[PDB]
Amino acid sequence: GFTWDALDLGDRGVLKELYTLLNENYVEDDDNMFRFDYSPEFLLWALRPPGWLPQWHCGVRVVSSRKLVGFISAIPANIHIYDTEKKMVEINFLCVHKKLRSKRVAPVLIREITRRVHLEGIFQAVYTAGVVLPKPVGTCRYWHRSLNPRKLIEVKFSHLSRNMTMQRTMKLYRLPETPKTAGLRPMETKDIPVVHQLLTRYLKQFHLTPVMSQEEVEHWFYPQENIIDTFVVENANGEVTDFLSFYTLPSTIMNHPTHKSLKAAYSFYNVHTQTPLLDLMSDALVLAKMKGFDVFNALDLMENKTFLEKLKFGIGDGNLQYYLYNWKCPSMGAEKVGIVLQ
Repeated sequence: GFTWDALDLGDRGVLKELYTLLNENYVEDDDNMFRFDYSPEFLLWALRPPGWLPQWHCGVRVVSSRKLVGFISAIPANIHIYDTEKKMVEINFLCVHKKLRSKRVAPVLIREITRRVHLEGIFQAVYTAGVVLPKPVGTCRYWHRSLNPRKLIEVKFSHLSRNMTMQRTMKLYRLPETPKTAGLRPMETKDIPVVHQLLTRYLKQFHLTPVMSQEEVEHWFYPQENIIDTFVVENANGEVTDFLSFYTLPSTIMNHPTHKSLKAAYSFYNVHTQTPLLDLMSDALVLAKMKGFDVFNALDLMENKTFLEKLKFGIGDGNLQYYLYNWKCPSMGAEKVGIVLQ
């Protein structure tokens, strides 16, 4: 029969077949043809934060042996909803093999990690999903800004309006070869606590935010070449600053001429002191582009809805929604959502 359990993370041989799963499984595509291709390392950046536990990377193999067919993460967090900071967890990566003809899988594959967590007291859960669910807390929507238009037009991810030449479109979505912000410089190792304290007071204005430690803001922020970026803005002789961050997350491709995948550039967080971030967000586009990216995808967060539309952002394939498992409380607009849980 089946009432299985497992584990997965760290080891090369394992981890690989693991992303193999999500590679051609964890989909959220539509008419077109493409799902989130997951990087070997990236996973570790997300699946291994400070305080993670082995029994939360559940696995599932076919009655046989050499057959992984299911997964689900659950990285430890410390949400902030009501007038309180409830230590909760962020559940993610819930997949099920493709050809699997069993609907009595996830319904157990789900309640399993629920028990596994309810053992450390973390009875509260946090996550988002490319689907609908009864009691939602939020409902954001993705945007863009082609850093390689002729490509999207070439494939089928994006297209030119009515009579828009495959040339003017470019001119429009053009970009300078050098930032228009003086001080923009990659975050050093010693810039960690400066990104912790600077982000804890800032983020400290949203109804739902991920409180982090000097080590956490040290994990989802310190630069890594093919995972996540973060350029701080040091001042003159001092240190005072603001900064931007965008975790790479390329999506697999499909039927195309001879084009490569799709180097994605989703946005993580962005904290400008007082100075308007309408440029802190633009530079990002100049970075993601100068770094060889095809698009900068930014969701909602208060101050996002601002610079968004007043900048080359529009198309919205769909919309991501936020939820809370065992907590009851009122809802808010995108302007209040802080947690950028992938």
